[PDB]
Amino acid sequence: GSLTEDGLSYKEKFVVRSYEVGSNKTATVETIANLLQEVGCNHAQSVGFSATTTTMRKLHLIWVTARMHIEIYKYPAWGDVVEIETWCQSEGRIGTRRDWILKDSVTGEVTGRATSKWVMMNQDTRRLQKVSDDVRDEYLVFCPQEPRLAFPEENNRSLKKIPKLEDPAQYSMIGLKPRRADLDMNQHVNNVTYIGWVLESIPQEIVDTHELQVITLDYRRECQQDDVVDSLTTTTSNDSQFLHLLRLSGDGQEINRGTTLWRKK
Amino acid sequence: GSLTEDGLSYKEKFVVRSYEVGSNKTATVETIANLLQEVGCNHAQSVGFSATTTTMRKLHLIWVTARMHIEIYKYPAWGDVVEIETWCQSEGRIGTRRDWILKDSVTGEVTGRATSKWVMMNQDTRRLQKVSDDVRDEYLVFCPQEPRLAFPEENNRSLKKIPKLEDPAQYSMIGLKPRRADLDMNQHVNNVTYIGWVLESIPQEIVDTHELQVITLDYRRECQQDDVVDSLTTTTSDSQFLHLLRLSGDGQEINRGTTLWRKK
Ligand SMILES: CC(=O)NCCc1ccc(S(N)(=O)=O)cc1
Ligand SMILES: CC(=O)NCCc1ccc(S(N)(=O)=O)cc1
Repeated sequence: GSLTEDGLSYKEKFVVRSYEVGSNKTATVETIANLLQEVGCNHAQSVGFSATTTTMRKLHLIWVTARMHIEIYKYPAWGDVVEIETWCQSEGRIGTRRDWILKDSVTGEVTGRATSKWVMMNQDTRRLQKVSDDVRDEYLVFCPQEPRLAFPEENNRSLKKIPKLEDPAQYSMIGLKPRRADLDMNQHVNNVTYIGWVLESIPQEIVDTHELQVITLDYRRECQQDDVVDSLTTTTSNDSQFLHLLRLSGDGQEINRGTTLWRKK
Repeated sequence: GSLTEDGLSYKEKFVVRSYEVGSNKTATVETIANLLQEVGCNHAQSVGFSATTTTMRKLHLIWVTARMHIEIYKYPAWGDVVEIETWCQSEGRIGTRRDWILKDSVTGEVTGRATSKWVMMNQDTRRLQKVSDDVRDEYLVFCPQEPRLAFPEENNRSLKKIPKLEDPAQYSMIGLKPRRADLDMNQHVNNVTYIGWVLESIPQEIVDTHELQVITLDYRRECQQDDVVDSLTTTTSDSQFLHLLRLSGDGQEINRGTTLWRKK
């Protein structure tokens, strides 16, 4: 992988592995989400990090995911090479955004795109806060100054408000729990695990006859290593749409909400 | 990746990814096991299975894993490049073996080794059988003819008999179930999932103070997509453990194994 000429974005190529693909012999959406995290991490390393700015480490502040939106037009097949470009942007005092574009390395065509919103949190108290003047200054040195959006359209799916699923859910998968492979190097549940858990409550018949086109996830609370989760889904709709809710198995505390759009094969 | 000069083994390099490492910022044993499957698959593709031989497809025969043994001396760190070499061998009518050697790409030093035993099964009836002359002849064309072993030592850990854990287990993790990410492209539970489930019943304190050096797994029955599993572990001792995976309801054995851990 490498930073581009202007030093304001990063590109990396990945060969899709045998264990990374589903029944259609193309990369799962969780494989795509893991590749997005990996190219994001390689970009942060290339621009000097170990993207928590200098003032953030002094103030015990970290970035946490508020929303993730992914749209895939074609999933890369096993053995294919996919090129992913990523960049960051400051969104004033609200937070930051990381965007990605996925292309078929052979044709150069866009096969997918993604965007994520991140908010600042105190690592100790877990209290959210606005981005201060000093943090914005440090973050702006490796971002494009003019807006550069993976989803530019002035009425796009990535900015839609998601409602809370009301009981009873049409479908459910109960008693989901993370194992060590679902944790990251800091022993937190990896964000991609929540995508997998959301998808567990979609009927196998939809998965067999449809391809996932869009997924939007709204992160509300972090699942602990010893937590147990229920995944709920209700159909809202040649396209099928669903509303999703992840909540703790016991008290029902919301952890995530989202929506998915599927197109008939 | 590429076949070697003689066309009898295959090598591939992998850069360890951020999501592939554990709390020590080195690759987990499940990441290593997935890389072993991937280099094995690239080798099979390079030798013409673009490794079920021509006569196996006509007879509805497939290879299934009987045992997996992995020994790691050093886990590669996040961002490091690891080179893995793999090859296969016919073991008469018993079955076949796939072996692997892992090296640090910068130093050329051996950092790990693995070996796996495979037996022939009818895909429809699920009945096991001996390999047969025609299948051995077809398999021998891409294998070394003289023995080449990742574990040559005459009484090494990869060939030890594993006993059945007796109740009560010292530790347990119950109600484990596979999700779609644990399945392979044919909707079967990926073999690496069983390594993860075995490790779930090891106390977090051992994981925090020790590094896993050796794991041996004996595969007895396949876990279905809708099955639920219990993972049991008892200390037999470095720390050593005996493991058992069984179905949560009736207690049908699915796997048994052992692990050896070295103090950090
Ligand atoms: C007060 C408050 O909301 N704090 C943020 C806690 C917090 C919520 C969600 C996540 S995530 N992206 O892992 O789902 C992390 C931390
Ligand atoms: C009669 C008999 O044992 N048939 C083999 C069944 C069989 C057992 C185990 C596995 S594995 N490698 O997925 O754990 C697959 C198939």
